[PDB]
Amino acid sequence: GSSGSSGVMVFISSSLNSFRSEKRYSRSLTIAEFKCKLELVVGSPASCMELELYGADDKFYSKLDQEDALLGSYPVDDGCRIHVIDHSGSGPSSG
Repeated sequence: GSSGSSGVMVFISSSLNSFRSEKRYSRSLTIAEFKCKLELVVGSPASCMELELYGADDKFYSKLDQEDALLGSYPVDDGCRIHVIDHSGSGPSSG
């Protein structure tokens, strides 16, 4: 245990995965860092994969390009959807 335990529930997705996943991340997690996480979610490189902030009825809003930004400054919230765009691809190689 340690001081610090809170974040925002977002629905992470990926063209690789059929349905969306249920993960959590602090609003202080820099976009750059945030991806570092997805790296384990999509299993792909965060330096390749892209993030997307979709509204409710899957309605893209903005892109999480800003790496020096903190997860929150954007029009997101615990319940939004984070569609991870697998830029890596993968298929024959690796797998």
